[PDB]
Amino acid sequence: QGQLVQSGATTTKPGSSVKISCKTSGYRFNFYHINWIRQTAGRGPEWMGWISPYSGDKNLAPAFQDRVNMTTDTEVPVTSFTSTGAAYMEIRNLTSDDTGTYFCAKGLLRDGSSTWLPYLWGQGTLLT
Amino acid sequence: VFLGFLGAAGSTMGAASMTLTVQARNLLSGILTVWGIKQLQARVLAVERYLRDQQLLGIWGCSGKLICCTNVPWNSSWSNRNLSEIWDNMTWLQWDKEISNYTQIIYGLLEESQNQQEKNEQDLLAL
Amino acid sequence: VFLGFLGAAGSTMGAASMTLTVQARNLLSGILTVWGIKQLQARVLAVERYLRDQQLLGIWGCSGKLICCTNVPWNSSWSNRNLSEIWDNMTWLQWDKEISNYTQIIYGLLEESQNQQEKNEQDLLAL
Amino acid sequence: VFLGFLGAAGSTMGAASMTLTVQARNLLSGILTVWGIKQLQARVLAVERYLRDQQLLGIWGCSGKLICCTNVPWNSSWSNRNLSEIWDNMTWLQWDKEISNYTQIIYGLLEESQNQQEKNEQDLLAL
Amino acid sequence: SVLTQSASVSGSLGQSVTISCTGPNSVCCSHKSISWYQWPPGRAPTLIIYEDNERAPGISPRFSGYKSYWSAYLTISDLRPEDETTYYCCSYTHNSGCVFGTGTKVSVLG
Ligand SMILES: *[C@@H]1O[C@H](CO)[C@@H](O[C@@H]2O[C@H](CO)[C@@H](O[C@@H]3O[C@H](CO[C@H]4O[C@H](CO)[C@@H](O)[C@H](O[C@H]5O[C@H](CO)[C@@H](O)[C@H](O)[C@@H]5O)[C@@H]4O)[C@@H](O)[C@H](O[C@H]4O[C@H](CO)[C@@H](O)[C@H](O)[C@@H]4O)[C@@H]3O)[C@H](O)[C@H]2NC(C)=O)[C@H](O)[C@H]1NC(C)=O
Ligand SMILES: *[C@@H]1O[C@H](CO)[C@@H](O)[C@H](O)[C@H]1NC(C)=O
Ligand SMILES: *[C@@H]1O[C@H](CO)[C@@H](O)[C@H](O)[C@H]1NC(C)=O
Ligand SMILES: *[C@@H]1O[C@H](CO)[C@@H](O)[C@H](O)[C@H]1NC(C)=O
Ligand SMILES: *[C@@H]1O[C@H](CO)[C@@H](O)[C@H](O)[C@H]1NC(C)=O
Ligand SMILES: *[C@@H]1O[C@H](CO)[C@@H](O)[C@H](O)[C@H]1NC(C)=O
Ligand SMILES: *[C@@H]1O[C@H](CO)[C@@H](O)[C@H](O)[C@H]1NC(C)=O
Repeated sequence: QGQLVQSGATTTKPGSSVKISCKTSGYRFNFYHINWIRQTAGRGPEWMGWISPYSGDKNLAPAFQDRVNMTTDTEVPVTSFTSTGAAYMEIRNLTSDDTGTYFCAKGLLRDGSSTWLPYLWGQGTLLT
Repeated sequence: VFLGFLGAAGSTMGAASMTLTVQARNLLSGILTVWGIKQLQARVLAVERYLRDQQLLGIWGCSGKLICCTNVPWNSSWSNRNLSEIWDNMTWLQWDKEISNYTQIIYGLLEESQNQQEKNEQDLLAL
Repeated sequence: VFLGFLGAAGSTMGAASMTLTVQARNLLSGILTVWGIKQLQARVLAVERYLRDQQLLGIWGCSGKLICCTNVPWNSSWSNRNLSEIWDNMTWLQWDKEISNYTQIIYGLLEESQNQQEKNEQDLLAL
Repeated sequence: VFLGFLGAAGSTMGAASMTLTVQARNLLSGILTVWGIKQLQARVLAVERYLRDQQLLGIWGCSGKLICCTNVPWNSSWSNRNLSEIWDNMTWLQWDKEISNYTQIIYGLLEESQNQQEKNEQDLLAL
Repeated sequence: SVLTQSASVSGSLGQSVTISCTGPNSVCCSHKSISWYQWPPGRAPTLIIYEDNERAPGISPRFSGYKSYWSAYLTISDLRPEDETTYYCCSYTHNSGCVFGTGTKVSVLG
């Protein structure tokens, strides 16, 4: 029930790497995963991976395992049930095939069968 | 796992609800000098607060229960949240805040629903 | 209607018997200075008298009940009054006076009728 | 026969087990001067020790029971004695000594066996 | 990708639509959960239905789900004018990821 603001549209060229931010608020950051999903021109949407700010655990698709740098900071507590977090994302071998809009998404629940499901999303970032 | 007294304070309402006896044990035992009267005042306070919770369980037909099911249907005015977004999302701490206002109302509904239930059982056995 | 604490004191035994939780709530909460020791003595007295009534309900198999049905058949020596001339004629105040003598006898009958009932249930589940 | 308070102390575990209410009655009533504070300290001590036994019965699903049957199977490590050589041979005094060590273990088993039993009953009524 | 949807379907105000979502035995359906997402063009998505038929918070009771041994269906009862967008499905388990679908554009022109 909070915002997940992201970075700006940083357009580079193939070969380089790009780091996109995702600063959270209005909710306990360490209680939900942070999913990363992209919708490029050439395919539809593709799920990249999520990371658990609490456990530090990371699970990402084999199509992006050897490309994605997925790290998180540690929440700065605001109130008892509110904090402010930050999630980072990078890509290694960047090309023009990877041009699209990228988002971060907060997990759906804290338990059950839909724990990590991308429920609360950011706004998007335009790549190369 | 054994988390300890209030160990599941930050866990979800479903997780903590399996560790009820943990918090139930230490509610009565624990986890004319100055200290003499200071301790006696605390020993009486612990009993009074304990019997008040037991008194409410008794007049709700829940005496002896840790998880007790009732007859009062959940008014969505109290909280219009889904079942899966409560027991697997919220912590009992958050829940007690969101139901702060309506708590006194539920406590009355659970009372007459028990005096009418046993009044009905007195008629079911009048034959 | 909501008559209040002891509101049905002058009403019939049947009417008052539907307003039991009213009197059950305020039995434990209410409706070294001089006052300090005077209040502590009262806070302990309230608990002792409460647990004595709860102790009797426990050894009668009535713990948690407001209306409790038993196995002791009503001896007409205690009161040879008809059912309709009691619950729709008398007040609990009058009734407590007419059964003043026989009250201690009934309290014993309700006790062994419970220790034999559970001794029987221990045999019913011995198979 | 009526043996009295602790009358069956030297009798067999089976005989004494029929005289439970005898010992259950006198556990709470009985069979700033010097005496004033000496008596108040005793009146509070009697309630605390009583509610502790009641607290254990409550979290074992035995609240209100004198003879209570459970789900914990008897580990022969605790005592490898035959049934007929216990209830018709031993006295509760001897028995409490032989089970001195294992008593704290049984008290925990009787607790989770109740929180899992009601957690199961909450699912049996979820339909 | 392997999760083939319903290409494209049209509709009309007041009526109900139905989007398919099926794939091989490797990503559908009896051994996986199905989530549905309302995805405006390159913007902020919206979770509609998770775990086959369970709706997210704030989702109108119009949307309903159903999963068979071969295909999952998303119905949109009583079409309202603000429904024209692309709908994507995802196959997932508890410890996995979202295997998104090919998309289904829905038109309400009426
Ligand atoms: C404190 O707060 C945090 C944050 O809210 C809580 O962390 C969350 O706990 C819940 C439940 O404990 C987690 O949900 C479960 O998620 C697992 C998915 O994990 C699986 O997949 C991972 C990626 O592949 C993998 O890392 C896991 O492997 C183990 O090892 C890692 C090592 O890093 C360890 O950290 C993990 O915890 C794993 O133990 C694992 O393979 C999912 O499988 C669960 O679903 C099953 O169980 C539920 C019932 O609970 C059932 O309904 C399902 O059908 C399925 O059977 C479950 O969803 C959640 O992921 C955690 N993280 C979040 C929310 O960010 C923490 O529990 C709190 N602790 C206390 C004490 O309050
Ligand atoms: C919910 O509560 C309100 C008052 O708080 C009451 O008027 C209404 O009838 C209740 N609804 C249900 C379904 O109990
Ligand atoms: C309870 O009442 C107060 C009145 O000041 C209100 O501010 C608060 O929001 C109410 N609680 C809930 C859960 O709405
Ligand atoms: C009634 O009580 C008397 C003694 O008070 C007793 O002798 C008699 O058997 C009792 N009768 C019944 C029917 O219980
Ligand atoms: C109880 O005993 C007394 C003895 O003085 C007697 O006067 C009284 O009538 C008895 N009670 C009843 C209800 O008969
Ligand atoms: C008996 O107790 C021991 C430990 O005291 C335990 O290891 C064993 O499993 C128990 N056996 C049974 C049958 O409960
Ligand atoms: C309990 O432990 C003590 C350890 O000193 C031992 O001597 C005693 O025999 C044990 N009790 C039983 C019944 O074996």
